[PDB]
Amino acid sequence: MLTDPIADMLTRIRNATRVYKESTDVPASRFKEEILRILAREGFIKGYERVDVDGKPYLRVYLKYGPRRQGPDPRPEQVIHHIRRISKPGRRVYVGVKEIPRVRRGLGIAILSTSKGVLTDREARKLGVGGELICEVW
Amino acid sequence: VKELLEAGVHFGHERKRWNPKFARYIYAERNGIHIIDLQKTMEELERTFRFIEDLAMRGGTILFVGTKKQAQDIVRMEAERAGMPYVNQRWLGGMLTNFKTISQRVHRLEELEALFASPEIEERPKKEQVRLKHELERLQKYLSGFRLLKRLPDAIFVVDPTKEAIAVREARKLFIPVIALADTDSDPDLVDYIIPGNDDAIRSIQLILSRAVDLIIQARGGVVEPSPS
Amino acid sequence: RQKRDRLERAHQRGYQAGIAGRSKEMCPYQTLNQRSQWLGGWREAMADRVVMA
Amino acid sequence: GRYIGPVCRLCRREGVKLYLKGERCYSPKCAMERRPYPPGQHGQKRARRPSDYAVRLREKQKLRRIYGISERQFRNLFEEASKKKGVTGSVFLGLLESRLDNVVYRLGFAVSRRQARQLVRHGHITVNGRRVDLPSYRVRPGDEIAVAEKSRNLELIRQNLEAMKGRKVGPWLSLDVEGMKGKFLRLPDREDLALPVNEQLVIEFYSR
Amino acid sequence: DFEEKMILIRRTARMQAGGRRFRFGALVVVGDRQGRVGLGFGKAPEVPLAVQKAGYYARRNMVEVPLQNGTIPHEIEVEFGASKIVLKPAAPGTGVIAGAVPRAILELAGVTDILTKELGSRNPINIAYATMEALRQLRTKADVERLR
RNA sequence: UAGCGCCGGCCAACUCCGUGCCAGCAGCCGCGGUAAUACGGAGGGCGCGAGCGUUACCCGGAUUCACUGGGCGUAAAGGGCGUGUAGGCGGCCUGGGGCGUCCCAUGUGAAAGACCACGGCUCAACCGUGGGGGAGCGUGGGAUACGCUCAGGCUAGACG
RNA sequence: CCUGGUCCACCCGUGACGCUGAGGCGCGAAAGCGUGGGGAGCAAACCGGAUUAGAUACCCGGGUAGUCCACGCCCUAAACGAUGCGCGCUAGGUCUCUGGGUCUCCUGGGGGCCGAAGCUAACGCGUUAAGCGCGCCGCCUGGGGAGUACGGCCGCAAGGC
Ligand SMILES: [Mg+2]
Ligand SMILES: [Mg+2]
Ligand SMILES: [Mg+2]
Ligand SMILES: [Mg+2]
Ligand SMILES: [Mg+2]
Ligand SMILES: [Mg+2]
Ligand SMILES: [Mg+2]
Ligand SMILES: [Mg+2]
Ligand SMILES: [Mg+2]
Ligand SMILES: [Mg+2]
Ligand SMILES: [Mg+2]
Ligand SMILES: [Mg+2]
Ligand SMILES: [Mg+2]
Ligand SMILES: [Mg+2]
Ligand SMILES: [Mg+2]
Ligand SMILES: [Mg+2]
Ligand SMILES: [Mg+2]
Ligand SMILES: [Mg+2]
Ligand SMILES: [Mg+2]
Ligand SMILES: [Mg+2]
Ligand SMILES: [Mg+2]
Ligand SMILES: [Mg+2]
Ligand SMILES: [Mg+2]
Ligand SMILES: [Mg+2]
Ligand SMILES: [Mg+2]
Ligand SMILES: [Mg+2]
Ligand SMILES: [Mg+2]
Ligand SMILES: [Mg+2]
Ligand SMILES: [Mg+2]
Ligand SMILES: [Mg+2]
Ligand SMILES: [Mg+2]
Ligand SMILES: [Mg+2]
Ligand SMILES: [Mg+2]
Ligand SMILES: [Mg+2]
Ligand SMILES: [Mg+2]
Ligand SMILES: [Mg+2]
Ligand SMILES: [Mg+2]
Ligand SMILES: [Mg+2]
Ligand SMILES: [Mg+2]
Ligand SMILES: [Mg+2]
Ligand SMILES: [Mg+2]
Ligand SMILES: [Mg+2]
Ligand SMILES: [Zn+2]
Repeated sequence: MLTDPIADMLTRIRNATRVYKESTDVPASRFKEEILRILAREGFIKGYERVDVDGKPYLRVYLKYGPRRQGPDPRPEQVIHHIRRISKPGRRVYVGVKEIPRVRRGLGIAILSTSKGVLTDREARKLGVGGELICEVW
Repeated sequence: VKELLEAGVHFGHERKRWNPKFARYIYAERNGIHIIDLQKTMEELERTFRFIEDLAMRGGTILFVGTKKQAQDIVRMEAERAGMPYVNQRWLGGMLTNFKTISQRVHRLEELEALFASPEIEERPKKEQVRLKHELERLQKYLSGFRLLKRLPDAIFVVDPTKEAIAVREARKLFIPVIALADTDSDPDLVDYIIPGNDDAIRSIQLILSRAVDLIIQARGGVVEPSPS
Repeated sequence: RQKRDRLERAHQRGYQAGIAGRSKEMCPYQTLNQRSQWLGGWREAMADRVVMA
Repeated sequence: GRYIGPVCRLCRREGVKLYLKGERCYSPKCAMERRPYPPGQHGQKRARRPSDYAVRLREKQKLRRIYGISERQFRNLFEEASKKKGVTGSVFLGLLESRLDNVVYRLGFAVSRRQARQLVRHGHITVNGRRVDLPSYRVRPGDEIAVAEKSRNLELIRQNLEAMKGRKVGPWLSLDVEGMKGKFLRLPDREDLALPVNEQLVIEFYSR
Repeated sequence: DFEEKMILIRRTARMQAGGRRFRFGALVVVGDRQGRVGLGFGKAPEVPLAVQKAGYYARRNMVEVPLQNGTIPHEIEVEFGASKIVLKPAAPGTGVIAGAVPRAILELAGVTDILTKELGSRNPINIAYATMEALRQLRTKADVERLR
């Protein structure tokens, strides 16, 4: 009874990172993993892999955080501080290749599905294609 | 040092009082009672010791603290014994962060120390000197382990980590490192250097009290007998 | 929520009024949310005279 | 039109030196040397803490008050400045300098910009060709600024060429001295121009 | 040598028995223009003494500010307590674009070109920490790949 | 030929006299009660300049109708509660189509304006030549991840 | 006696049949209204006694509609958790209801309490979110004028929307 499994996933990651879990399980899908194939390959995480709960395929996602800290509040910095879904089931948000954005001035990344597959901002420039802007991460 | 010897009774502590952060340090609970994993200690205790060793053979002070009656005086032995500062009584606020003001009081007891054997007194109106010695006995009671520090400690020692959480703050704050004895009573992450063992029974305490102070004293040079129990 | 301490008072008012030998059972506050405490507070203490003694 | 009034009065109120009077200001008559405080009876009263507004106002005002140019013309020289590509402080100042009447004082044919304008207005100058009477004219790079073959020898012009004998002026500037010519060569970099004016307190002031 | 500009100066109050009693307080930013910036809130019974404490607390309260070409690495929005502050990095010609508070902090920070916007409550004391804790959040391309 | 506005705070520029809740100023907060930088005059200063101010209307500041970019426990804001029509939204896997959607090509998007550069009126306003755009739609070509549709299977939703 | 909802356990069946919901429809405390019953206690209105400067009140002795039943209207509220519904993800501690189990405990669904992270203008919230996300609906846009007027719709009226 999830309206948007994707924005759920991201939200599931986001809730975890904020207490810093080892991994987390999201229900598995071909398009989900295909997206994770980007977070991890761009280093927001360690990565993922196909696990099992009661016969139900999930994806365990191991989370890259960062160094400890002196002073009050030793809590590490996230590698993912900011992730939020852009094109929602409520509003489907599409760009062409010229309308493509740049997250945090080249610092962050925009994940987007296109007909050349799930790529990034840079990659859509490199490939010269647009698609549905799925989310933005930093 | 003393590997499985810490089983003597140095092991698990509380019952469902646990901060859930501490769970990576736990083995299981029998007797309905949360119990520590011991190899967990040693793996960490190994890593823990090195720090102090380093700082010892870098030649600088360490602030020993606990006020719980169970570990109260067992501090005072291994502290004088180590030749390093301690705190045995109600823990002064700003003991670090307010230091310069606290110091005005530290130098205020030592005004009484000169005044102890002095021509000045007697030629006092007899409460005036008893005032001073109540002040003295007072100045005494709260800081007898304090004067051993005239500039900010490079690490600090705590028996009960969330007991002293007051202290553990200023310390945590000033960028001063925190070494201490944590259990089911308390949590990780609020402490850099942790002893995952009981904070209560003197037995668990005495081991990590002296046998640290021992590998202290030796790292600073010379090796002595085991200390008073 | 800072009114806890009215409840806290009135329950206690009752918890001590309960343990007597003899207590009233008839003697609350005329507000509602405060009277739950005092009468149900007079309850435990009247029940604790049963248990033990 | 242009300011036209008590000039070595605003010499004062800027609290900083104004050479708008040419020679005399070099003397210890400039009144910056005499009364360094600002005009009106309140100069000799203790100054009060300037607001951020006041601060960027005066710094724009000094720079403005210098070339003796209308707030209007000043503003059109801004804008197109910020509309033109590249750093705005610079090209403002550059185009601010490329103005003929200033360029005339720049080459040295007169002591004040005031005097310099009167000189251009009277056609007593020329460019690469025909006479130009137009103080606002934009000197382009690599362009010769003569004097008039019919004004060639003239009383005021000449003595004011007799200070200008032998002294060196500007990296963006060449001069063939008693040969009366001279050339605007380079587009001035910010460094060469040195004025007691932060360019920032201008651009800032124009965001209102 | 620390530049030290004043912003907020204010007279607050508490009521005693017949009469009323005052406490001034002040906001002071501190900086060298080379990228070390700090701000602290001084307050104390008399006027200058408060400005005094202002500097002191501001003195040790500080931060890294990775000026890149004199502007800032990346655009960031920050919410501190119902007040909002936006910084977008600006090209060399720009200049400082901001209100009295966000600028003065960026002046002693020595940012040369900046685009800012003040949303939410514009109450300065809150704009203050909002901009600091904003600055405090900036990360250079370095710091980035490090963690990745 | 030099003029007009301001000089309590916002907001740049201060003193004397007159007046005494009067005469009056005023965009908001407010000012005038005998020492008024807020009224009227002067002296002085600030601003701009053949203009300076005012009234009216439009956009802005208004992030105060919030797509970008707001909210609703007590500040204004959850329908008294259900049932359900239309509509909006749609879990896993595989394929046929390609509507959305994405790229390429080609047509159109008049000129003037605007923008960049170069020039012609002594400059400028003003005008000329040249350049490059642009969503949008028509046509041909392609791509299939996501939404759509058709088809086949699944058990985590839901029901039994 | 007739009947709704809801929880558990088995993993048996169906195969996305789902969520929400403008209008619509039904329900909807008390008071009030129509018809016919009923009327002990209580009690608007009302009559007395007091108190009071007065006392069209508070207190006292009375007392009618009403309060009760049937049927039919009315459709409002501090109709309140002043918190729309559905699903997912994010420390635990505690006592209580009710199921199930290899029964100290473990586990599913309700009810409260203190509280991690986080939220918040603060108060406070916090696995029963006011957290973090998605879907949909409903409402807000300075105070008074005013929930007034006009129109429309509804009601026997009161009056509602
Ligand atoms: Mg003109
Ligand atoms: Mg520019
Ligand atoms: Mg907010
Ligand atoms: Mg002023
Ligand atoms: Mg007037
Ligand atoms: Mg006046
Ligand atoms: Mg708008
Ligand atoms: Mg919106
Ligand atoms: Mg709002
Ligand atoms: Mg409200
Ligand atoms: Mg409701
Ligand atoms: Mg409803
Ligand atoms: Mg429904
Ligand atoms: Mg239907
Ligand atoms: Mg439907
Ligand atoms: Mg789908
Ligand atoms: Mg559909
Ligand atoms: Mg055209
Ligand atoms: Mg354009
Ligand atoms: Mg089947
Ligand atoms: Mg039943
Ligand atoms: Mg089956
Ligand atoms: Mg009803
Ligand atoms: Mg009724
Ligand atoms: Mg009736
Ligand atoms: Mg009566
Ligand atoms: Mg009565
Ligand atoms: Mg009666
Ligand atoms: Mg009637
Ligand atoms: Mg209620
Ligand atoms: Mg409910
Ligand atoms: Mg309501
Ligand atoms: Mg609803
Ligand atoms: Mg809502
Ligand atoms: Mg049972
Ligand atoms: Mg439960
Ligand atoms: Mg219920
Ligand atoms: Mg609570
Ligand atoms: Mg809220
Ligand atoms: Mg309304
Ligand atoms: Mg009404
Ligand atoms: Mg009507
Ligand atoms: Zn002068």
